[PDB]
Amino acid sequence: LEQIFIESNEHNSHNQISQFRHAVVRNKCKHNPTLTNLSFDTPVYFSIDEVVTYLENMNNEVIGKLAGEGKPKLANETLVSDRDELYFDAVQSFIVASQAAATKASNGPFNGEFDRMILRLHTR
Amino acid sequence: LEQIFIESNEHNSHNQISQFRHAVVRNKCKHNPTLTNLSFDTPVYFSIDEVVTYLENMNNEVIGKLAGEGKPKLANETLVSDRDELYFDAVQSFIVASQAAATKASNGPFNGEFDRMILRLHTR
Repeated sequence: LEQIFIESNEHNSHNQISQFRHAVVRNKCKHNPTLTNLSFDTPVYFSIDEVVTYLENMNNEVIGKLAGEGKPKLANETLVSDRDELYFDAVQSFIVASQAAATKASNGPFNGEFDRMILRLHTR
Repeated sequence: LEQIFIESNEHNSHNQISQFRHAVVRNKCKHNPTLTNLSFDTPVYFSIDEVVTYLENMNNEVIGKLAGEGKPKLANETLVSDRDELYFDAVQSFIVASQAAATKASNGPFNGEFDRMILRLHTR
């Protein structure tokens, strides 16, 4: 599975491999918790599209730098505890980050670093 | 690359090749930062003059031994975040050593061992 989807010829993969494994391994649990101690390899139902949404939307996430706002900020100034609750479901739109204090925000850790992943994945 | 440039078989191979490869990675990283995990083999654009200059600076390079100053003994005593950013512009002339703490400076183990290679490369 890792092989077909994901190639490391560019060798920029470390973080994407990590969060990939994170997204997949997470996906399974929601479908049922009756099984326990699940892992990456264990085959139980999971979707590839729902996942690939996660890369796109998490790429360009913005988190508040405002005191007491250490959470992804939405276009309507909303904050979310876990990205998967909505990021998996659908892409989200976030305010642009700015240096000024009035608009003090930080981009997601991966903003602008793995869009290519999705481009190649879809050509696949 | 080894065949053309280095000729370790001639003499004193271990350190020559070691520091050579170290230098090549160090000079490669700077040029192209978009990718990661850039091994020695991987093909990327990289300039060789910079390599020779950086390589000469070592034998030229004089390090400050001041307490809390594990960095070069710069005549103007400037502080640089990265060793390499100072070397790429040109070859620097760090103040010569003296026993006195005010003028104190230090050599290195590699300094004075690469006498022949600078000329051999600059010629080839």
